[PDB]
Amino acid sequence: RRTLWTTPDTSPNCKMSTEKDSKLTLTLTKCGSQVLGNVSLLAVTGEYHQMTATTKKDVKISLLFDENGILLPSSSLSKDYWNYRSDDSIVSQKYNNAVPFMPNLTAYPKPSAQNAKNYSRTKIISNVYLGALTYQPVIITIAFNQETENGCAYSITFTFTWQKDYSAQQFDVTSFTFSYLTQE
Amino acid sequence: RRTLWTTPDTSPNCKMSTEKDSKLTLTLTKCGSQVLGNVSLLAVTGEYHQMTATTKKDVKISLLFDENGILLPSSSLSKDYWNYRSDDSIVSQKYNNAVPFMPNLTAYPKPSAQNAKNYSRTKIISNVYLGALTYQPVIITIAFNQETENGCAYSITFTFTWQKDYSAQQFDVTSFTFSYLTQE
Amino acid sequence: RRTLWTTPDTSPNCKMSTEKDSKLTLTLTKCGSQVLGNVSLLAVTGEYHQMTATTKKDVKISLLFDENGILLPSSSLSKDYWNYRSDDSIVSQKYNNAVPFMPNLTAYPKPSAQNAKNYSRTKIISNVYLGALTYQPVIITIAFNQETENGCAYSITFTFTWQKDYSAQQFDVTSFTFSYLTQE
Repeated sequence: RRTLWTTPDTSPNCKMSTEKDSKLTLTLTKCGSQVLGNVSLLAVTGEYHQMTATTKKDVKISLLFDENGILLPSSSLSKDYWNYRSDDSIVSQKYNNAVPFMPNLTAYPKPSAQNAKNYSRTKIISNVYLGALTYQPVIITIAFNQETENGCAYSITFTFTWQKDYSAQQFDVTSFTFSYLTQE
Repeated sequence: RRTLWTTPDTSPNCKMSTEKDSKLTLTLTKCGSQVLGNVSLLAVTGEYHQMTATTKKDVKISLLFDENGILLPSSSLSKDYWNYRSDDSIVSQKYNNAVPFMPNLTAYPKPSAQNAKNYSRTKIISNVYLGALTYQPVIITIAFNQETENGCAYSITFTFTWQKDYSAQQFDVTSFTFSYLTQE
Repeated sequence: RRTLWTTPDTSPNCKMSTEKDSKLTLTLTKCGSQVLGNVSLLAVTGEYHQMTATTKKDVKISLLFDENGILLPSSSLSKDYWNYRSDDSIVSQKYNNAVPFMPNLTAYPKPSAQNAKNYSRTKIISNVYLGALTYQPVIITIAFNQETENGCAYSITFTFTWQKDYSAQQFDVTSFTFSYLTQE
């Protein structure tokens, strides 16, 4: 099967600040040697649901995977509705190999003191927009295989960083399309 | 068939200001659970072909679809050369089901007073560039299923919004790649 | 076969300033009527490896192709490891037709004094980020079929243009995803 996703509902599945305070909408569609990805993030409860002037303007969502491409429980995203697509839900409560969706380790090597600088190609940096308002940019940084947390074999992280005061708003961002080279 | 498009010629097919004043170049390629889209817009005649200081710096192009995924005549885009790909033209003068190209209604629900705020994930916001000049950004906003005009079941709209004075130029923008989750 | 690439290693394959001073990481994945592309560029030696205040802040990488979609030797990119994917390397030392990966000549016509202005849709313009640092934007311009150098039938060029002083840094940029309409 060719799509791994969170499902497209709004049921919380993620930790921005506290457990299951947010919905990460993530779809990874296998296109041969690349995955076509689509992501967005919504705070449902907790600090990011009604930001203050002191809420930290830098949020990292970590997906850590094992040797089989299966999500580790220490990830920010819950394993419960992260699986292969079946209709607008997921195939079952199971541990299905997903190595063909994992980021290529040659393109995106793990950090190593071998070389101090990792290659910039391990990241994608762009802007998305808070509240879908054109004057409210948020930087999205997607990083591949840059985590070493908990013995992970692969990782995809999504960081959202900004400078403007978005106090008294709900964190919610426009959708972002991306791709990356896959392992096989 | 896996691509719906306008064809890649420059024959006017769209209304920015007046009927058939512009060429919308749009290609939607089905990649499983996502469409890979590519869009751009050129004013051939009318106000946007030679903008003035008062030309409105906000243009919305609406594609409205019925229950079968077929374009409604009240759309900004003409039905005549919007169809499935056949060579660098289209398969025929016909009404072909296209539900698998439509934006997913769970990911991108229609507006409803049920909840005041629609989800920001229903939009993509980025920049394209007028005249392909790097100092001339134009905001592109792509919105999925946010129209209710004329009983539509689905919609894709492309809005172009800017602040700089582009008077005495022809509206024409760089190409923009995007994706979205599909209905089945 | 459905992917043409440089391979994902870091072995220099490109000229920014001098021959084989850089690694262009480029993957072109055929998705029907579009290619899904992914690019980045790293200076390994030469001026761009340790920029000065006078290093030119505009770098054009040219891929020129013949009638068969095969890379011309006068391109910036070396032919040696540019080929169809086989594992994380390439299929062989050969000249394999690649017309289905070439940019569509109707969408992206060659320049002609027929019409002074080429269509802006022949370019993609966006930002990538030097060193994967969010405060270091670099403009990427991707252009399709705009070269006439050396009798080429098709071309893809990647230009990187910036204004900030990045002296004493190594040129290296985040990855950029794009698509374009193909020839058949």
